[PDB]
Amino acid sequence: TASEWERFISKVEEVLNDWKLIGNSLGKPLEKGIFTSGTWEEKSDEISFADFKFSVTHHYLVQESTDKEGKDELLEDVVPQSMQDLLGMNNDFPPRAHCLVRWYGLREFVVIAPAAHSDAVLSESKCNLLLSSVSIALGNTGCQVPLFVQIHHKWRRMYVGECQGPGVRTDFEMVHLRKVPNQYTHLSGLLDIFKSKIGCPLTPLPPVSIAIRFTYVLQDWQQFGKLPFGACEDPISELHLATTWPHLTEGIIVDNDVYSDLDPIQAPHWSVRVRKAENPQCLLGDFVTEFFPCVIHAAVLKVKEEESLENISSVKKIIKQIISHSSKVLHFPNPEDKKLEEIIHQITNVEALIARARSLKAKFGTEKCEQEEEKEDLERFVSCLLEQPEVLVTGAGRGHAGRIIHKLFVNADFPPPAGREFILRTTVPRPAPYSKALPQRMYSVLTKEDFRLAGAFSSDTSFF
Amino acid sequence: ACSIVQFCYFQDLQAARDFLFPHLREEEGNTCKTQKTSWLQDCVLSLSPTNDLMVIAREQKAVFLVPKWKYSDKGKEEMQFAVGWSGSLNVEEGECVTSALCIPLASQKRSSTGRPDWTCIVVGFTSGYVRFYTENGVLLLAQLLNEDPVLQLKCRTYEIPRHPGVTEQNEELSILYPAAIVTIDGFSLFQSLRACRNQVAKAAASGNENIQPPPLAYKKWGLQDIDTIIDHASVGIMTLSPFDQMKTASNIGGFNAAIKNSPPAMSQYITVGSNPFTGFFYALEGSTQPLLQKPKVEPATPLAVRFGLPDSRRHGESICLSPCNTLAAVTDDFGRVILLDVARGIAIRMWKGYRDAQIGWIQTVEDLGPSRVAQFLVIYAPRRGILEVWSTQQGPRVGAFNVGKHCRLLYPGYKIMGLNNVTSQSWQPQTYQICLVDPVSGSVKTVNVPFHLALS
Repeated sequence: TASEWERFISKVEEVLNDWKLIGNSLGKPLEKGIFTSGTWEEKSDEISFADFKFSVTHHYLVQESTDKEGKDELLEDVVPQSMQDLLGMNNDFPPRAHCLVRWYGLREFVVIAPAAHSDAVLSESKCNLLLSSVSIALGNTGCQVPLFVQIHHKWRRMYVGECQGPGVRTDFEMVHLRKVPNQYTHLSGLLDIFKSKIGCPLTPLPPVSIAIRFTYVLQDWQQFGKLPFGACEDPISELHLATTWPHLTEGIIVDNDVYSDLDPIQAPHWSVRVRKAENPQCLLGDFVTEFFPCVIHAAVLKVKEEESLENISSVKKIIKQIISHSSKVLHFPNPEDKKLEEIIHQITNVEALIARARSLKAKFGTEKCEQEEEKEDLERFVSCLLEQPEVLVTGAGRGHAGRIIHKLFVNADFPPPAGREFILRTTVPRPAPYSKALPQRMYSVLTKEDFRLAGAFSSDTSFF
Repeated sequence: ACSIVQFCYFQDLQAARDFLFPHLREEEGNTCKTQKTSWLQDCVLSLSPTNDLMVIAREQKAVFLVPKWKYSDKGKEEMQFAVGWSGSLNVEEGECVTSALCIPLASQKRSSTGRPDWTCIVVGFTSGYVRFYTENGVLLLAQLLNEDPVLQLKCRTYEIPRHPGVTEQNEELSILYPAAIVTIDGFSLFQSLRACRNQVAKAAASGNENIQPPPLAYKKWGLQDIDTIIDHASVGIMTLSPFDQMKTASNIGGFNAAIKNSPPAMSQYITVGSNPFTGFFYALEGSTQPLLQKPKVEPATPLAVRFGLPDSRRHGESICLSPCNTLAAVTDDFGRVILLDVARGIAIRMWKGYRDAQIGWIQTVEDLGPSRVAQFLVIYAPRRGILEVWSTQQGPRVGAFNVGKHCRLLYPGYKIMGLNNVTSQSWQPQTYQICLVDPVSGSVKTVNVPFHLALS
């Protein structure tokens, strides 16, 4: 045989068998923030059946599996690992992750994408051929890791994928549109869509658990031989405030075209993400640049003077590193411009960091407070946002640390959230009452111009 | 354990062979050998689902076989078909048959006994004629839809739902044309056949004068963007969820695509053949009113293929739907069989090593949701002479039997016509799912598969 479609299928079997993804897996439940504090490894490969070239990219999270004496213990009832992980709640909304990791809450996932670029599957027949090949691949090898196929363009980021297990299939599908009927902008319409797609004949259903998250963006901020140091424009650009409802239940509140309970002040958890303005023209990373030996040492002491009160405690080590790095090159015949560029980059990074620190303290007024124990709380809250782009707020909006954030928003209850994220989960016996009870999961993000739904719906292959 | 049991013996089939093959009908020890049966694989066959009649037509000659219960030496009234009628059906010159059908008709008299009124015979010819005979052979109705040859005939009857979720589809009869789809409402057939039979019976005795032949329902769909079509299956009417509606609209359109606030119902057909290999047709239901000697009747609605599986070198040759109407099995000329999920248009499992194979389905209900029903795919390889029982989708080969190389696997796919809900559960007679007819033993057998094996 080995026709072009079969050739593609055989090549996919090879790409999956070489990576040893075949067989069952059993690990440990993921703790909180593993997606963030952990790291993600990746492996690529290339495949092309007739003309079209595809890039197979497998992404996976590091797992320090300690016990290996277990001889792959298997039970009569074994629902796939990814199937259970569909229902995880500890790692909702990771600050940084792949789109599929954020959307489906997955840990290990392969993707078959158009190799290089300038290639896009558009017609429905080609996407259906690719998905058929994927389904036959997983059926033949026995791999349980979800597989995905990029469709439409690259900038639209549409994927369709399947996961398979003994007697169980899971379909990862996604819709991305700009405009919908106004009956889809609240939770009730989303719940109706969820339960309509479920389509279980057992009309009595348990309530669907819902995770609500809102996103607000604030841009306006309202109000001799001396080296000139300082940043003309504001080095920060925008402040992002995310309000998170971690676990609710259907019917506990309402959200429709009339009555809503989604008040940001009542969010039990408050998180803050900041944005850094591009090209923060400073005065000290350019003054010396205009002359690119004497001006190499000026900043060393100048920078030190400004951070004597700030005490960033990074420049000192970086200066010692520069000193050692220059120890043997500061004299090499005809000194090259490489060092000049390296010290320029170090100086501009340090000065930008200290400018942003000052700007942050000035926006949140750490010293604009009489209470030593609160002004200190504020100073420790500030400067922590500079390293990681996500910090918690004490006492949500009720606390004094969050009270200032509340006052800036008021001085600008809260401006319409530029992005709302909903997460719905349920466990029902689809598609017939004599079938297994499987978990259906749906993620939705709504913006002013974007409307994305990503759903993982399960069905029983054995008794449908 | 799986097992196949014999249930009928032909009284005499050599007579039917001799009638349909006149040329077929003492030596000095000449080596006479290489004797095989291919005339059964050449003929058009049909056996009624209720085991009431048999149609076997070769080129333009059709033998009708009728049962007869005979007391054997032990007193058992064993079932034995005996030629009931045999004659030519060609009215024009050069006219040849292309298909045959035996439809039992349910009784309106609320007869608790297992006696359907009669088994109508629906035949399609190369000239473009559809003709309806009775069991005796009397001609009842003759209709010409299109001048092109009649390719296939598929009848849809009534089936009780497995669980509350299962919906119901209208009773229908469809006629496949080279590049056209013709559908006849089953209710119109039920209201015309009876009448015609009553008039003929009354004409036989009362002397009822000839009656102006009433036209039937007739909706001709003009198929498109297809090069060669061999078989078809009527998936029928379906409804879309808002999620599905948005998905399909997004894919068909793009970013600037709009969404309607009233999802339309679309009848789905599937067509195998060449260029493309498989094509999925969707037609707007209720958009065009059904129309009521001329092949030039205006087509009801043009029909263009929305999507399919483009395989030019591939040439499909058959397609059969699962009892639950969720899976289809398609055979190609590369000697391979594929299984498709009709609700998604993708393939699930593709078996290999099956040239000129024949497909069938067996549904088994867990004797006690209501019951853990289970479907099993049957694959008959004639060259190897083997009969295989596969799972509905994935699972080991449940059974494998060695039968003759010249058998035939019959899978009607319908039940007693004209029944409705209350009549079905009140009482129903026996109806089979598949049969295996054998020339060497001149017999008809059935396959039984227990449900428990599925648990594995």
